[PDB]
Amino acid sequence: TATYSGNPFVGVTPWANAYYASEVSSLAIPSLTGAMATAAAAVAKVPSFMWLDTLDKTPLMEQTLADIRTANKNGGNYAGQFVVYDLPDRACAALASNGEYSIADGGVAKYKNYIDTIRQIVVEYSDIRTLLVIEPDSLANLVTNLGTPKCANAQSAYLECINYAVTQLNLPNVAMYLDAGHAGWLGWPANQDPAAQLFANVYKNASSPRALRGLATNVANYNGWNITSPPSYTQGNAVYNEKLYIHAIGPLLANHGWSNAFFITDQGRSGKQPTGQQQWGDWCNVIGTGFGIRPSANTGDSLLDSFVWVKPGGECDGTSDSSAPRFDSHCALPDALQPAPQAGAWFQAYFVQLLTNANPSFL
Ligand SMILES: *[C@@H]1O[C@H](CO)[C@@H](O)[C@H](O)[C@H]1NC(C)=O
Ligand SMILES: *[C@@H]1O[C@H](CO)[C@@H](O)[C@H](O)[C@H]1NC(C)=O
Ligand SMILES: *[C@H]1O[C@H](CO)[C@@H](O)[C@H](O)[C@@H]1O
Ligand SMILES: *[C@H]1O[C@H](CO)[C@@H](O)[C@H](O)[C@@H]1O
Ligand SMILES: *[C@H]1O[C@H](CO)[C@@H](O)[C@H](O)[C@@H]1O
Ligand SMILES: *[C@H]1O[C@H](CO)[C@@H](O)[C@H](O)[C@@H]1O
Ligand SMILES: *[C@H]1O[C@H](CO)[C@@H](O)[C@H](O)[C@@H]1O
Ligand SMILES: *[C@H]1O[C@H](CO)[C@@H](O)[C@H](O)[C@@H]1O
Ligand SMILES: *[C@H]1O[C@H](CO)[C@@H](O)[C@H](O)[C@@H]1O
Ligand SMILES: [Co+2]
Repeated sequence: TATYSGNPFVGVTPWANAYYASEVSSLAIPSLTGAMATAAAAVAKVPSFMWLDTLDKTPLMEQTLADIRTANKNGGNYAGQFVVYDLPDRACAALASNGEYSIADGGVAKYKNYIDTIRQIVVEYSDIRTLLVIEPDSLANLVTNLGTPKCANAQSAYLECINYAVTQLNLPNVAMYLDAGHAGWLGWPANQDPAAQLFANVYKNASSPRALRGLATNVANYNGWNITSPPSYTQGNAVYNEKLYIHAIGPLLANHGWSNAFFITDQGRSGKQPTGQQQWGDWCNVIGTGFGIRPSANTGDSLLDSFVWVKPGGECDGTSDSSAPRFDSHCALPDALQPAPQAGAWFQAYFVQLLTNANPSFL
């Protein structure tokens, strides 16, 4: 029912989910006062993506869609936003078990079962335009980290699972964006063609799904969308911002069989530039960051359908507790804010950092 032509971000308004709002209102605001407290309330109204990082999270997707249907009945013209993120052997670059499913233990079949639940929900809510980011930090690893055994070994499963997801969720009311890393990852000249080739193959191998509108970039990262001066940590890379990245890989996708591919770029933590990153590859709770460009389709650039907030600012990227099961050394680096909770959990000091260094400002 909620069909569309062209940019799926035009004609609708991204829904600011209750999940994130609860975090800010119940875990953050009670700790703030005056200006900060009032500004914080505003942050909760900015639409961000809901991550379906576990099967147990799927019922939350239906609830969100239920809320949206109710709102749309009242003049609402809202669209849901979700991230498909539960591949077996997820985040293959990290040694420890990151997700609930593993290839060795029927992971691929379990992934398909996971996708089946999501399809049924989307079919039931075909009246709601659904914008999805497909598996962040998966395909990019296949381009650069095959040197890591866990990734090399996961290649086959990743491609089969992603194909299932893209074909099963190829519905009239859906717009999918395949995660494509970011400028400091696949933006480097040397990685551009191999990346473009892989993405185009995924598209074609899925029979050029109508719903697969393009690629998502900078998900959970901090690059600027259009900064004018190269940060020191970008040394050597001419593609030092997301705009440069999408303009470099876009034509290449076409050369490899994928025309009319558009993009969406995360700017949820890109507001302060340069960042406090001492190394471009440092991705955990980076210090010196702020909320960035607000979600909007008025990008002024043909290739970008919209600025978006995929990674919800305030939700931790990983714990700094060295004895924690999924501890990652990247979260204990000097350019990473500490002490930090487990991935996904609320990290108050980080939320305050983002709010404080926000541009546009909330204060
Ligand atoms: C194409 O789809 C099949 C699913 O049958 C998958 O196993 C394969 O890895 C995919 N190939 C590419 C290049 O995506
Ligand atoms: C970057 O994009 C933002 C949002 O569209 C805009 O406000 C800003 O002027 C742009 N910066 C440059 C240098 O074009
Ligand atoms: C999908 O189809 C509907 C009509 O069923 C249109 O109104 C919409 O613009 C899109 O083409
Ligand atoms: C989605 O909702 C917003 C808020 O009402 C509108 O401004 C927009 O035009 C669209 O209907
Ligand atoms: C609203 O929802 C958030 C996210 O689960 C919780 O952290 C909060 O306690 C409240 O239940
Ligand atoms: C959480 O709830 C508070 C209190 O209503 C709001 O101010 C905030 O915007 C968010 O919805
Ligand atoms: C955050 O969560 C609390 C419960 O812990 C609610 O009372 C509040 O309204 C918000 O949802
Ligand atoms: C909000 O932040 C304060 C500290 O600023 C905490 O004491 C509180 O428990 C909540 O995390
Ligand atoms: C921010 O401003 C609001 C009113 O706009 C106050 O209610 C709040 O206490 C804080 O000062
Ligand atoms: Co139901």
